[PDB]
Amino acid sequence: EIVLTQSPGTQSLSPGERATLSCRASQSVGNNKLAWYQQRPGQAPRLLIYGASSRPSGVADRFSGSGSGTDFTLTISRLEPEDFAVYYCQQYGQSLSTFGQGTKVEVKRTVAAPSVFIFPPSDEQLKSGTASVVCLLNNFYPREAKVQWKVDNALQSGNSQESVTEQDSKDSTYSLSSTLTLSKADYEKHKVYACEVTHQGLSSPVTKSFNRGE
Amino acid sequence: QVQLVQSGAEVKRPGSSVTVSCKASGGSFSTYALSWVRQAPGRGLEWMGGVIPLLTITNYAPRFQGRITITADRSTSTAYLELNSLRPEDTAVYYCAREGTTGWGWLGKPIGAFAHWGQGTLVTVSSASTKGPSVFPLAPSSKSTSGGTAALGCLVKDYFPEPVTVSWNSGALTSGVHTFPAVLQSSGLYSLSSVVTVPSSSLGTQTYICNVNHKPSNTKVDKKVEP
Amino acid sequence: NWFCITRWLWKKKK
Repeated sequence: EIVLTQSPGTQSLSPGERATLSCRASQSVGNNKLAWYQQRPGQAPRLLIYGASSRPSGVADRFSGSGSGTDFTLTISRLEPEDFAVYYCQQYGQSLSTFGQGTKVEVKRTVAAPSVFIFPPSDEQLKSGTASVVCLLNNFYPREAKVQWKVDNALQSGNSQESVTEQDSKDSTYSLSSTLTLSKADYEKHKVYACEVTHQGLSSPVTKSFNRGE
Repeated sequence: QVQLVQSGAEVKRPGSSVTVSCKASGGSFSTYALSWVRQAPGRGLEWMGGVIPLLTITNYAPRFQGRITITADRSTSTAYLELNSLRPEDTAVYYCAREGTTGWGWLGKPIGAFAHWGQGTLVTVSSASTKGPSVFPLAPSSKSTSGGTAALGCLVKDYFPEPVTVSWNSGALTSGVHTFPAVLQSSGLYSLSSVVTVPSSSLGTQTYICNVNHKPSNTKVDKKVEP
Repeated sequence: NWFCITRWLWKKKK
């Protein structure tokens, strides 16, 4: 039951750069039947290399694979815009085939502080008995970002969910949303709602807030 | 030219069974290995099993033995995947993939690796009932009426199942638009928001509308967002 | 190995 290990799970690289991805197998991969796939968001996987080093027709030559036994490597001589995606390695050396967890290659670019916005719940929602407060971190880099919710300066935990977009194809930044969900009754119990953001691009944390019904 | 076309999206209740199809065309069917790979939302690829049509030689991953049945009809160049006793954990996009062939052409010696893939079939496993979302505005801040950028949006909450599509001004506005990945709430319903940044000087002159479409419920909503 | 069968079938015919 061959376990494939791909690490790092993520690498940040500049365009035109060279990239080398690792894939370790618990045991020897039969007949070096190791393959690499590329998968872009919203798209099906695409075969890049098979047989540990054979590149199928229709695949640019900047893609090269190597290794044997239990150690294998995929190399991209120069990262073109379309090469930034997730890469998976699979072994088919035995009847029970397996995949690695994948390595994601993002575009490393200059630091960009997020522009922060906070939105109160709409009156149209409150009427249904629920209050969603939304915090938006717009176009920032790097990925790492800490968003803290504070209601009447009391730290919140467990009642918010966030989602991040895929790296923008044009400016290579990320955007994030944090949604604090409360019952209408709970929402009515406090005055000041604030969102506090910490990020490499910010010298000091940024806070955006509003007074309920104000 | 090998093209694989899979059946449409499915929505099943836990414990039920589902059958997804894969019709191949543009090559020979019988002598080439065809596998089924799945991918849960935001997760990695998982090989489930495969079949060689000629003698219906199946190969199942131990983890699915008993719940999975893969068939293939040589008369219609169609392979099938049947998964029983569904569980929410089986929610995923299921792909069928056929191994490639040496060098040029497609009648060369098989290579084992998956070179051809279907478009994928989203199978959702939940107890929730089909529901169109409610759309709430994310009103642009009054704190930024002049000078800089302004942000406005739409909160698309409580719908099922996936997917839902969002546009702005019937698709005329696309720059600075961000539609976030839906989150599956404990209620069994999905939620997401779509935001867009525009010049604040444009708040007093340009109307902004988010068009939300949820085909699964034949729902369409156009909501105007303003200060 | 199941992933070898089409190779062997192809060779047996080729």
